[PDB]
Amino acid sequence: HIPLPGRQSPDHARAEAEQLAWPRSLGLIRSDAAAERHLRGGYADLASRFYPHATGADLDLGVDLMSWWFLFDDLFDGPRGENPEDTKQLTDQVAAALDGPLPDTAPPIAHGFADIWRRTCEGMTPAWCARSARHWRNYFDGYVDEAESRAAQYLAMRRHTIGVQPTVDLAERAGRFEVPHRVFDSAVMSAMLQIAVDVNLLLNDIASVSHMQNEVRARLEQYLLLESCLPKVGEIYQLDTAEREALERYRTDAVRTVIRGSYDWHR
Ligand SMILES: C/C(=C\CC/C(C)=C/COP(=O)(O)OP(=O)(O)O)CCC=C(CF)CF
Repeated sequence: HIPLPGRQSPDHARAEAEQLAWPRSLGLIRSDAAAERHLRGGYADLASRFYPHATGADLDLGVDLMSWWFLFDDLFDGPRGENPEDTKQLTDQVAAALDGPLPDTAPPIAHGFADIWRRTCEGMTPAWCARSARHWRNYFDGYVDEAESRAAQYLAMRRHTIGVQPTVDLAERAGRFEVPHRVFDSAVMSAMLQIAVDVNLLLNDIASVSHMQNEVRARLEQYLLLESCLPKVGEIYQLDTAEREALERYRTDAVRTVIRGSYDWHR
């Protein structure tokens, strides 16, 4: 039960046909078998549903983030994912791209992230990049915390490793807009983003138990309640005409798409 319209970028065919060129050029995919395994994931299709408002190079950046993220998560399914020290050793080299240029000795997965992070920040305000860099560190730090494992207790850990916030951040960059920063920090928007995080991880774990389906139903109903409060929220923070349009873009092209896009991709 998701009362949100399914949407997909009109440039999804070209983005899916060219998805392999970027990971091959950064050494993330080096064999024809690895390429076919990547195409079987449908990651470009997922990006076209997360970012239906993006075409061309903007959508290609969304495809690359999906390609990089699943290539990154697969590097921890072996013995390294069980040892938290080796997990932090790799995430530190990736997260170092948020602090400055990476040394040439960095693994290819690190140079890949740096290329994505460089394109994510172009054209965005300095305060937006600092906030988005902060969101990545929260994911990497939560990735190390989850590695230190070798109902409410699992939510506090999975809410950072589900990666919804860095996905939503790219929708702003892909749409070339920024939600008003004081509205992002609002209690209403935080509750909406918390719903988008909780629903995404509940749907991903589906891969006595009907209690989870009703939890998704309840949070989606609460999400609609919070959406109706946004007009009054815009007045509380004294939004102008352009800021209200950016807030509307953020609601439809970033938060709504990250909830509906994951459902249509899993199904
Ligand atoms: C919100 C996003 C995707 C929808 C939810 C998903 C697939 C989250 C991924 O959770 P995982 O712990 O990596 O398990 P999985 O590899 O899917 O078996 C984009 C982030 C992509 C990731 C890929 F790993 C985040 F981990």
